[PDB]
Amino acid sequence: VEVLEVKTGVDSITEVECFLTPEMGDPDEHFRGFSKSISISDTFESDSPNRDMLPCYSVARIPLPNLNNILMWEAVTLKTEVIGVTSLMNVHSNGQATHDNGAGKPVQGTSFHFFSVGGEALELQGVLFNYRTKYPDGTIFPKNATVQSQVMNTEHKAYLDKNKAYPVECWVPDPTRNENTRYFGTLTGGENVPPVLHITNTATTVLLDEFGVGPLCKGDNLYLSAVDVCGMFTNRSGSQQWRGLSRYFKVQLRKRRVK
Amino acid sequence: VEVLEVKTGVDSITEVECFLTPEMGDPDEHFRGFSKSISISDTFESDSPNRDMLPCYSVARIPLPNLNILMWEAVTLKTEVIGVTSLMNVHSNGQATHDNGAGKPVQGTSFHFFSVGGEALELQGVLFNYRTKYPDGTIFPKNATVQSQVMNTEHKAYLDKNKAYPVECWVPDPTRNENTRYFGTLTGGENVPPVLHITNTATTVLLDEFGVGPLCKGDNLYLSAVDVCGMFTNRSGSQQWRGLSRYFKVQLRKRRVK
Amino acid sequence: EVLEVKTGVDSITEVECFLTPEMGDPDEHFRGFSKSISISDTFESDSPNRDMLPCYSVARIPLPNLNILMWEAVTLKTEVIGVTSLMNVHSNGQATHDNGAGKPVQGTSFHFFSVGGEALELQGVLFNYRTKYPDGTIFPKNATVQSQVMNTEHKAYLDKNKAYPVECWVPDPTRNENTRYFGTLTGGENVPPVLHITNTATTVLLDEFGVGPLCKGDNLYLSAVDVCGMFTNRSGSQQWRGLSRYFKVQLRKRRVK
Amino acid sequence: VEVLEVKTGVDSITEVECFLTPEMGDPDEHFRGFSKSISISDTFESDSPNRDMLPCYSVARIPLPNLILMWEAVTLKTEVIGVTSLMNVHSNGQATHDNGAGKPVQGTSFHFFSVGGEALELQGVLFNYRTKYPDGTIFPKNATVQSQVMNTEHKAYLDKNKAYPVECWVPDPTRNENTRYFGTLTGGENVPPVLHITNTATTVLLDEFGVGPLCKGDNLYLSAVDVCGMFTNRSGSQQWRGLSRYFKVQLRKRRVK
Amino acid sequence: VEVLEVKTGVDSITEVECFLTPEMGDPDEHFRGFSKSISISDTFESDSPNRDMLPCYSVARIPLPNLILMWEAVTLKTEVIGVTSLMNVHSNGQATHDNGAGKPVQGTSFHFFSVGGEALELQGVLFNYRTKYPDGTIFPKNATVQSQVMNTEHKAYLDKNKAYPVECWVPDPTRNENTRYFGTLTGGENVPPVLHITNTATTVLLDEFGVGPLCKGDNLYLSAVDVCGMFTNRSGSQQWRGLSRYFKVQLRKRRVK
Repeated sequence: VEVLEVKTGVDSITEVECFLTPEMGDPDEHFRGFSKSISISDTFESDSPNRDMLPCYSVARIPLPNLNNILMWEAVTLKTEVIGVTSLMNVHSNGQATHDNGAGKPVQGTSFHFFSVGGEALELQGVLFNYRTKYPDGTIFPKNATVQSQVMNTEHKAYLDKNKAYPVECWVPDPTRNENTRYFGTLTGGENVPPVLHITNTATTVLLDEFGVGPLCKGDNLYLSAVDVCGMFTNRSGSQQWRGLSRYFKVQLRKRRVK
Repeated sequence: VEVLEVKTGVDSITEVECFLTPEMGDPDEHFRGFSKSISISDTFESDSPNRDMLPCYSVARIPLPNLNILMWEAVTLKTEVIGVTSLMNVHSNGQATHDNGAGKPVQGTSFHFFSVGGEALELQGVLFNYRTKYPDGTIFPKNATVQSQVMNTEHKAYLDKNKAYPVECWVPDPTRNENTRYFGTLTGGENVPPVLHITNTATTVLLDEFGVGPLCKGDNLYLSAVDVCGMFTNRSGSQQWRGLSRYFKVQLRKRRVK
Repeated sequence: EVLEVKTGVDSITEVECFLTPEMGDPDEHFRGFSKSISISDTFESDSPNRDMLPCYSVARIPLPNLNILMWEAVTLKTEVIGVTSLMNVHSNGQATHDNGAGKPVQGTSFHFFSVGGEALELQGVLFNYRTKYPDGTIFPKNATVQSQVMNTEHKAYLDKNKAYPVECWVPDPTRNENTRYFGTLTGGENVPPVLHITNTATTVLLDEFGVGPLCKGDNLYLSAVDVCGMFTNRSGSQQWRGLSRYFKVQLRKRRVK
Repeated sequence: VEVLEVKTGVDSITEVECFLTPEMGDPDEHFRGFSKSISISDTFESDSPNRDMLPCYSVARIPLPNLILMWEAVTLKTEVIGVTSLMNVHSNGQATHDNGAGKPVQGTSFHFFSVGGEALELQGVLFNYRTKYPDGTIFPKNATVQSQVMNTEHKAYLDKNKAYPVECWVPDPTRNENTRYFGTLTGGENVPPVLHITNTATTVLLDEFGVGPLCKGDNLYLSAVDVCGMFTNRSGSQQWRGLSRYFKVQLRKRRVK
Repeated sequence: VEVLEVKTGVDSITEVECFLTPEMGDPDEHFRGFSKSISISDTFESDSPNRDMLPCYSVARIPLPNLILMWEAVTLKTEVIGVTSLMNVHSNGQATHDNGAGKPVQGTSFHFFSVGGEALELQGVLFNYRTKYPDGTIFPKNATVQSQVMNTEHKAYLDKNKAYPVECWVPDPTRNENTRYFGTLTGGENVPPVLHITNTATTVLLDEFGVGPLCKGDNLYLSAVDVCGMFTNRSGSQQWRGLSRYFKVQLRKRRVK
């Protein structure tokens, strides 16, 4: 694809606005946004997490107005934020008291906040904490794992092309690919790390590369992907569940001619 | 409305200055700025917080000079938390940090938030637990379902009343608020330290990317805030939210519109 | 009405000084420290002694007499003096663990400074409106429950040393048009002091119109608080510890009408 | 060398893209990316770490297209690969508390990378000069008590994998004119990993004269360490855990005399 | 001095490169880089630290090429040497918990460096004015309770090694016109070392008038402190641990009258 001029005129711009809901495991009918309580295997080789205990990447494929000269929608800017940050102030709902007579412990600990915008599915590379982990039916996970999968095994390539499927802990954006995607993520690990969640409607991320070209939407589809694992909630027994929140996306696109 | 030129001349600018007081729950006649002590439900299903245990959003609607088309446009903001040093009172019925030590200071989960707009802040509801029974006297997401724990688009509201909209149920709606600028930070965790900066030298510009600030419908400016600074721990170990007031200074100019 | 700056040889001057901390100074050996902190039994009975309450520091500095011209404060260099003294972990401290070094100064801090052409203006806010503030301090009078959040009756000028308790008063953001102030409260029992020193950092005091504080009566007002945290002695008792603050201010002559 | 002009044209640029795997010790066939559990010596004189307990620097020598012209390294994109793997808190980890999840990888980390036109030059510094380093490693020789602060005899080249222990060696600041290096040690038992990923960030490798590393013999040297912290198993024993690092380097042809 | 033009020509610039070793106390022949174990007095009045328990400021006077012209210091590159040595958590440390690795160096740190055309000027500030400083050290004399906040009698030059204890001296902000200094005290028993290394970072030493330190008698003065934290041994006892600092300074010839 040789990239040519941007179209102008009223017809030449469009906006996508939506929310991606978290997929933390959803153990039952009352626990949307939460994982199952975390259990710990007694050996590496017996690590067999249930599906409902594994957060997954979220993805939405958004159809854009049909275009076909070959024109493609080009993603130019992003506004994004985590929705519902203040819900983490509920420290009165079956939580483990911080001390005698104290309030409930807030959600805290290991977090992963991630978003991407691309003109095609996010491309993934698998990396495993423990190559002998047995991933459950209904998830899509690195196959033919070997001990090298604990550091780098280039066989583990995938596309984030399905919801509730790709577990967060197995997969990262592939930096050898993703030419047509812009991705951003932070892992903050550690049992006691505080969530620090900023909101504002005044911040924009520009999606143009160094040559002034943003993601180009193949087949007139925009791909949005997210993970917002905020930490763990600790119930009165001490059991811990991951808690996630939804992410808002607003993307501005323009028409671009290509050869 | 088409946005045309800014009016100039001495008559063409005005300033609003005020303080919004915090609404932390105010459990009795002596506890302004504090919530009731926090209690924990025995199960998720039985979460039923009392009103006086729930911090709410603060809002003030400020009448501007009558323009009876011109609209007042909010251009700049200075803001800070007022009374930050009060949190140095570590001698007032606090739980000692250790034997013979001073009282524990206010610390833990905080939410610091402010907005300036030409109409009421628009809110979206998100619930930690959709089975929480919110108390009479509050305005809370209705017809809550399990989807309310992540996103239920039925939960829309306007921040149009004080002591009413609990902080934990509501956030600014990012799908709306075109005529408001909002900023907030949640810092979660029971041992988080307050970090509170004050200065009269810092200004926030409210203009969007097109150079246009919030336009004040009906000559009213809307200021909203939350400043939950953390929790105070009493000698018994019981904990209450503590909030502080927020100062706002907004400069406005007259803008012609069609 | 602010007009042009005067230029020429004698059109500039500088002020340099240090402000010592006023942490309560419980006896002849404890300058820079408060008394050990005691905790009241109830809210209603909170009654801190004077020597347990850090206060704001202030110095009024006379400038070369211009007797209209006024001295205009343009730049500030400032820093906390004696930061390395906090490495004394061997002087009657509480050991951090068995056989360990003494606990360093840490926990709640307030670092504040201002430069103005008149006294810093203060607004009172009380943690607990029923606190009985001690004789010898200047504190919010006629306190009500509203004083816990905002009572606009509580206005004062920082016009006296060893007098205005830090915990009762803050700069009044509705006033202070002729002062530039800066402060950070870092709360929490275990926060680490982070104290930077350098002679290479300058703060410009000019407002958005290019005008700095104008010194009424040819006096410059400098104010400070540097409560660095608490020192924990062997017994567990805790005292606030403060340090002095250096100020260097450059001023120029400005004509006004 | 006198550095002259950059060549232009489609033929004048090339790219290198690769990953460097971590070398943490790899104690057996199941533990690639981990060290052996850490044991503590009973005295300074008995410090005798086994080879599989010692993380080492990673290095790749990347041959470039044969070319006086030299390849000049201009830009770098880099990131840690597999950051989300640290969310496995269900695999034989010590619980945070009764009934809790497993502890994540945390504690002391070192994240380091360099790009150069020749091997990274190293200076040896020892925590304890009486440490006996194991066979199969390359370590400072003829160590003396001065090796604990600076012994200029301890000079080496990062010229072999799985060989140079992280704890014994640092980039030599007195050399390395033809390399750009970047590192952060974050020490402490409980420090959290903070790992950022993005494909939108570039580091420029040019010095203040506009010249990047020049690749002698048409070789590019990439080096890394990414000790992320320690994993604690159910027994309490701790192992270093490392992750791979991605490098993408753009190079241009430069004439030199 | 009136400062006139900079000389040009290849002969007009010179470079100084060196390292300053830390002086942490060096309690015996195996503990270079460490202090003596830290002990704690029973009272403020009985604080009497051993010489070998007191870290001191490091200084080097560097003769420059003989030169009215003066060498002007223009830029500095600096970094702490040996940061990875703190990854030795296997040498007689105290285990973080049962079966765990040794605690890393952590706790109170002071990182400081200065470049000047004359000795660094010091001001004394004492945590406890009754501290008895040991023979062999140069300390604030005639101390009074005011010495705990500011006593202007305590002036000195950093003109000798292994002499000026860190805890009782700071740079004098009222002087040091011909020096640039930078430092950070990070206090608290659990603070994590955060130590960055790179050969790509330069500090410019020029003041607001474009004038760097001017080297009187063709001598450049470099000063440093890098107390990284404390090492905790098996018994729980703690020693300060320091590291060396690299300096590279570029200078140019400046004419003066």
